[PDB]
Amino acid sequence: PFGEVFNATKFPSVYAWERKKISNCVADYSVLYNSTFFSTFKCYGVSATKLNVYADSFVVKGDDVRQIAPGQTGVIADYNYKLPDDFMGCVLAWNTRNIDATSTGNYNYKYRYLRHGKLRPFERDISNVPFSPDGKPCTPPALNCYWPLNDYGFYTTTGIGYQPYRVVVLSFE
Amino acid sequence: PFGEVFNATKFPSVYAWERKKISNCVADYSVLYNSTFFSTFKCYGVSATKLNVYADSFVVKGDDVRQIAPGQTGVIADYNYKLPDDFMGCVLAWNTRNIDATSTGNYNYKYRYLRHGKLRPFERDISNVPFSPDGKPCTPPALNCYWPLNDYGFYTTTGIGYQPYRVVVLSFE
Amino acid sequence: STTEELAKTFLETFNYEAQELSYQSSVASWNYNTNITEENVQNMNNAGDKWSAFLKEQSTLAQMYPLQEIQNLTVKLQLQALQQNGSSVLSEDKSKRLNTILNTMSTIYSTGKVCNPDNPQECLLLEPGLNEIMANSLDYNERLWAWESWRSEVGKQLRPLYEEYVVLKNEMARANHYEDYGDYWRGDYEVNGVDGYDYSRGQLIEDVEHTFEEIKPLYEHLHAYVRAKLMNAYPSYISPIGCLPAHLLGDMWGRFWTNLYSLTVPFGQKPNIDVTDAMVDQAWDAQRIFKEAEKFFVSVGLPNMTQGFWENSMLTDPGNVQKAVCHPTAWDLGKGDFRILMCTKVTMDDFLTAHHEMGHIQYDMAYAAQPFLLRNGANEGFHEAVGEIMSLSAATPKHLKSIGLLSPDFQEDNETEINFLLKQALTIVGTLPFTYMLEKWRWMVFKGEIPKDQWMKKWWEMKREIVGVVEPVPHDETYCDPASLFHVSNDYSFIRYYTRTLYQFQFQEALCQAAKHEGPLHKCDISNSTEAGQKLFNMLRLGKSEPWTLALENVVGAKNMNVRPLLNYFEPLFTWLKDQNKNSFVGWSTDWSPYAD
Amino acid sequence: STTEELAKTFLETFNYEAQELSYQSSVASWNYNTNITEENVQNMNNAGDKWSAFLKEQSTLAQMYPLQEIQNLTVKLQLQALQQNGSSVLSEDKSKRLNTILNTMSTIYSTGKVCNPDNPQECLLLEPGLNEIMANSLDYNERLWAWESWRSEVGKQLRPLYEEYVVLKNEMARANHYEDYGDYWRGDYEVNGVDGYDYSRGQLIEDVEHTFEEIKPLYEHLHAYVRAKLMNAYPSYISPIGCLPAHLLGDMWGRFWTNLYSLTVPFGQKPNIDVTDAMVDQAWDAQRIFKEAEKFFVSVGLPNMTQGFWENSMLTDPGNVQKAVCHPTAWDLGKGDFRILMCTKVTMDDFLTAHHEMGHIQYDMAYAAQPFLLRNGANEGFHEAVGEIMSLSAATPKHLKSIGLLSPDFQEDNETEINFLLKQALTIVGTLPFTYMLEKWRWMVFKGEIPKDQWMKKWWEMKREIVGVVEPVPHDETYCDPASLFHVSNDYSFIRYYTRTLYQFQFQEALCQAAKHEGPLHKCDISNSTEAGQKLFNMLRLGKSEPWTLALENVVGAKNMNVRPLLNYFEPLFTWLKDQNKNSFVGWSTDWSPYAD
Ligand SMILES: CC(=O)N[C@@H]1[C@@H](O)[C@H](O)[C@@H](CO)O[C@@H]1O
Ligand SMILES: CC(=O)N[C@@H]1[C@@H](O)[C@H](O)[C@@H](CO)O[C@@H]1O
Ligand SMILES: CC(=O)N[C@@H]1[C@@H](O)[C@H](O)[C@@H](CO)O[C@@H]1O
Ligand SMILES: CC(=O)N[C@@H]1[C@@H](O)[C@H](O)[C@@H](CO)O[C@@H]1O
Ligand SMILES: CC(=O)N[C@@H]1[C@@H](O)[C@H](O)[C@@H](CO)O[C@@H]1O
Ligand SMILES: CC(=O)N[C@@H]1[C@@H](O)[C@H](O)[C@@H](CO)O[C@H]1O
Ligand SMILES: [Cl-]
Ligand SMILES: [Cl-]
Ligand SMILES: [Zn+2]
Ligand SMILES: [Zn+2]
Repeated sequence: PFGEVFNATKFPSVYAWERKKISNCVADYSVLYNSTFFSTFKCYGVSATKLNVYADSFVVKGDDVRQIAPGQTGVIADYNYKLPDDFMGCVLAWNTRNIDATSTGNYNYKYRYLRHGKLRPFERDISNVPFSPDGKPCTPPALNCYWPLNDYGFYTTTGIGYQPYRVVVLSFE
Repeated sequence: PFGEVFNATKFPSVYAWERKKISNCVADYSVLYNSTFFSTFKCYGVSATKLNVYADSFVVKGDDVRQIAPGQTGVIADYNYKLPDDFMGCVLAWNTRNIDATSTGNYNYKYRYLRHGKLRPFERDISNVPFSPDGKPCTPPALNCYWPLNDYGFYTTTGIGYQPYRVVVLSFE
Repeated sequence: STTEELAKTFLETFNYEAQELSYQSSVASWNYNTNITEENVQNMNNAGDKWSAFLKEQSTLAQMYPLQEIQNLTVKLQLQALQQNGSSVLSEDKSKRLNTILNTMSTIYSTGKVCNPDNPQECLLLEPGLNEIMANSLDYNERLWAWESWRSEVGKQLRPLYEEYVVLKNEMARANHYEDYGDYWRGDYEVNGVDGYDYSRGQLIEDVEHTFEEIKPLYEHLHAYVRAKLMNAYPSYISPIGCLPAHLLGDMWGRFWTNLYSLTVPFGQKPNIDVTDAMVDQAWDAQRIFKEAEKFFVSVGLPNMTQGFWENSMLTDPGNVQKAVCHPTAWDLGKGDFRILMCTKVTMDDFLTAHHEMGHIQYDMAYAAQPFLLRNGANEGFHEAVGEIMSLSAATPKHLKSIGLLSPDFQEDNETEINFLLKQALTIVGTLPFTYMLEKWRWMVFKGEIPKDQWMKKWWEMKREIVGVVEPVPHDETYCDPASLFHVSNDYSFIRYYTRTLYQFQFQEALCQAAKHEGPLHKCDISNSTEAGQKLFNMLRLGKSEPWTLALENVVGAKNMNVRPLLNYFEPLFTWLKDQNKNSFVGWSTDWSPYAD
Repeated sequence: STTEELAKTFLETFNYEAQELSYQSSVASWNYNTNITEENVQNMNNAGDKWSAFLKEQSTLAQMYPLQEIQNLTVKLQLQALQQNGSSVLSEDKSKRLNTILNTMSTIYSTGKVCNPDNPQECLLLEPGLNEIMANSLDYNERLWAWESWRSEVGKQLRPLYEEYVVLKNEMARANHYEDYGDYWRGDYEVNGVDGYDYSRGQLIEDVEHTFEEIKPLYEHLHAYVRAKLMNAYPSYISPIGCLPAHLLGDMWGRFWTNLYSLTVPFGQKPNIDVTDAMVDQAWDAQRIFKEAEKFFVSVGLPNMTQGFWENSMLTDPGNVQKAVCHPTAWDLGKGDFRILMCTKVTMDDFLTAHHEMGHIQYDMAYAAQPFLLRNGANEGFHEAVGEIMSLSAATPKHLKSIGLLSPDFQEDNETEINFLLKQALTIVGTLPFTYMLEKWRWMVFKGEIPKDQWMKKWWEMKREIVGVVEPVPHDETYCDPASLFHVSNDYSFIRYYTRTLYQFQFQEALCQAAKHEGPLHKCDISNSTEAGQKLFNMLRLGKSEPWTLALENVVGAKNMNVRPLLNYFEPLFTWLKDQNKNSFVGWSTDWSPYAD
């Protein structure tokens, strides 16, 4: 039931990425291999078939797509979606300017840019609490209080690295 | 009667230069104008015509030719042949390597290299008397006594400045 | 968390918010310049207002972090940049009024017109009206008329406004702990903390004045030759030991001698370098002009233009029905969106213009990955300097050959080369004493060194002394001649034109050296030389990131502006000059004027 | 009449007579060295006897003039040079015998042949036969053969004669109030009475060695680097710590590593700096070389060669039927008769040599202006340095390009630079230890410090210690390896080649300063520099009329020889050699032997 994932009319914001569990099924993966539809198709495990899985959906910026690999400096890796060090399967990205961007600006896609400490692999931070770099409760418009969640702002006219990319991460156990 | 001076088979040594008197005669002079044969043609008078003379002949080496002119510093002008400071006509000279020089060495041409005082203009010293720098009659092989006439030695292979040059001095009155 | 930790988090929040407002600001501003509708001027203002209001709000907040509590250039530099206080340091009314002045000076120079006394039904603007006259007219009096009119109508109008402008602007700079507004402007060249790479504000004057002495000999000779030439076009109007009448110099001010070429050309017999007609012969469209420019830059190992550039750029004027502003520009909108707006005609000048403009884009692209606040040329003199470089290599007879534009049989005889070089000097050398002089006055006016009652008296004294140029009509303090030039009455520092001009030759020489070029520096072509690109990209990628001194040393290998490469370029012309002037007077009398008396 | 008075007249007389005799001697000497006929060896002897006798007859008469009573320095030096006792200071038998030793040694050397163990009919002379083998073979055994045959045949022959030559030449030395023949030769460099410009005999040893210490690090690396390379050429014949085997160094003795270029070239895919192939390909001839080198000296301001030079010089081998001595020589016969004797081959070394030789001639012309007795190089080393100055400029890729031996498009980078500096090093730097070591042995022998039963032992000890070279087979005292060199067995001081190479770069550093040269010293070509020409000529025309110390100071600003210039010239290569050498031993053990096996 993979088409129910790639081709889902809407995608999650990275910070609130979705995990869809797939078990008791058989897949060819041929539906994937052959396709210039995919800008990034990088596996971190193998390239065969066994007919047996987790599918993680979300949207990031072209330039962010690199952060969805083991290792990687961060911000999207650091605070949003972290892949594990060794352990892995595949990662699929693709350009969605025509769907997820407008000539006016599209700001529905959120990401988190502030947090006390990075995430653990596959951890998920859904909270939206005002932030101060030394703990302590916060009440904006105050100085040094900020909202940890930022809006992406995807426009047709931007460069490729600033265009929205629907990403799907496949995980194997 | 010029082609009897230049064109003379033989020419004398400087110290023993000859003078030919020229009176009652017409010379066109074109015999000298129309010539790239002459390596030196300096006139301290002019370069014109009246159809009207003394010709002095002698052989000197290339670099000695420059002393055959009013003023002039030493040895050929000093002890051999001196032109008067003002008073002048023309001085012609030409390279005679193939006539007065032999690839084996030609020493017939002499010059005076030691004299008890500079010559006045047009003077001529013919003596072969042994020289002493403080009076004193001489007898070789005694020390501080020298025979004052040296040979040139004109080889075919020397530099231009060491090659022999026939020179004829014309004077007008 | 310290002050430095609280600063990074503050800056980060800025960059992200700035990206959006600024992107919106730019796109709106672009759509305007490309689609002049009343709905668009409404939008450009909309987005420009938010983005400006935001900056103010942010700077005021940024001032709540002291920058000498930070041992970290990168962040220290960002925080400092955001600390553009503004005229917000002044009171409510000294800010509204100043902006009033700023706007009125602007609108006067832009709308100012003068009318033919012999035919008052025809009133001419600067562009294209008066400007056309100043470039092409051979009639001394017509020329005199335009010149005087402009300074006599719009000049006198700007006089009072400019006076108050100077007081109001000075207070601001004082309140920001600068000596004067001049000192404020010199600030752009300043560097604090790095050692040897440091540069003070005053060191600029020093380095300008020292470097300018080494220019006089060349200029004096250029001057002397053109004087002789002009004597022929206006016999009896000009003295062979005097200054050059200010209104005979090729344009409204004599900022450039370019249009004097027709009557100063050394070898009038020799034909074109102009490939204008060679380009048409092959039905070349804009697509080819830029693809070529692009091919030029790829040749030195730099990247293709972005797909978005080809998709979103405006390469040709739509004419009427959707009209646009047509001045050639390179746009850096943000979000990796680069584009050029240029009403491409098919001339050689435009082919070359593309190479300048696309230099900018290449620069802008290189420094994209830098922090938002740090994306810009190393100083005000850098962007254009990179621009001119590209124009220089493209125009070499070697390069036009390579492209398949110059006839491969055309050889470089001693005459076509002096011709061209003179054309170069008429613009490049000609403008340097004028530019120095202009700021010299400006700077001194802001220090108080030139009193109100001697503004014009001191201007013309300096135009005579420094520039070799004289007023054809005398001017009392009712005038304000300097402000009759765009940059003055529109509040832009003018020294960038000098410092750049030298930078660009420093760049060239060092880039050509990197590129093993054999002949005179002026025939150079960095095309196909990747190691040049690398030497250039090394500073191109820096942006405003590290001090311009290091940025320069990256490309040239020296920490300062050196005039020596500039001379080198014009060395074969300088010799010709010295000899052409064998029996001409070289220098001028500050005393002779054309109105005399 | 006084004294200084009576002296002049005598000199004048000596002069005019000397010229005549000395010309007849040379023109004799020449006709022999270009036509070895029976009647010519006769004549060459004759005039040369009538000339030496003359000087002897005049030397005695010179002594009759109390020089330390004369106040004109010009005449005193002339008088002083004429006061020379020479070798006639020995007895009757000890003079004919010495002259017989000298002659026999000369003839054993020039007539030596080796014949193949596998061919009693093929025999090879040193030139060309053996020499070709040494310059070109890649065969260990062939080279071993040639090297050893030579020292076994000619070398052993010479041994007895050399021993008796030592004794007789020492006897003459001491009779002329000198420590030994070593000290005698060291005399050339001596200056007495000038203050701050004096130089003592034993001061040269001090200086050569002081200065040689500084050359060690550079030579050491060069060595290391060439050792590695020779290991690839001769797999398994060389220890990575051993001295280089003496039959592998490119010529018969390892005087020059020049022929090791092809197997040591740093970056062999680069366009060759050895323009030999270029020259052959363009079908250059001897005429072209010399006519080309003449053009070089004209370009700096010096005269052409003389009509006589072209008519009379021997620039090629006549072949067989008319046989000559091919040793390149620069002849100054007298009476402005200059020529070069050279059997020019179309190679790069000959191209360079032509310049060197013509360098000598140009020096000789320059000081033709001098009193007969003063017509020479400032010291034995000045002439050789002058030769090499030229050779320095002509070998630059810059200059090869200019003559068209390198493509006009040839582009200089750091790899071509290293290739060039390496090739230069192989010749220039690599001769230094060889030369220094050759002389020291001789010096020590003359001083008595070395006994007959240790002659070869100490040579080979010093070859190992100082030069890092080892005999491929062991050599008992039947051998006399030094005598296998032309200079040893033909009685010529060697240290000149050492001093020469210092002065060389000293001169060049000053000359390129004059030519307003930009970058590093190794990139300087003085061509077209009338300024540089002028400087050189100014010290050229002085001849021997000045102490070399002052003469040198007037060119370069230094009382003594200085190694700094050489070191700067090679720096880029030194730095590169250090890094190239990071994976190998730098230095050597004196204990490894190719025969201890
Ligand atoms: C005999 C001698 O050597 N005299 C020279 C003389 O030839 C020369 O003209 C003069 C120029 O200064 O110097 C000397 O006096
Ligand atoms: C330690 C240092 O000097 N460099 C860092 C730099 O890596 C980083 O980009 C910046 C954060 O904005 O902080 C510091 O400047
Ligand atoms: C003027 C004077 O007394 N000097 C002369 C000098 O000119 C001459 O060339 C030299 C040669 O004997 O002797 C003296 O040095
Ligand atoms: C003046 C000079 O010294 N150079 C000449 C040059 O003029 C001449 O064209 C050439 C041909 O024989 O010979 C010499 O190089
Ligand atoms: C060594 C060198 O660079 N020679 C150049 C030569 O190449 C050039 O063509 C000539 C003409 O101006 O002048 C110079 O002598
Ligand atoms: C704290 C910070 O923002 N610094 C980053 C850091 O993520 C990175 O590891 C380092 C590379 O040296 O420098 C900056 O790009
Ligand atoms: Cl003005
Ligand atoms: Cl040996
Ligand atoms: Zn521009
Ligand atoms: Zn030599």
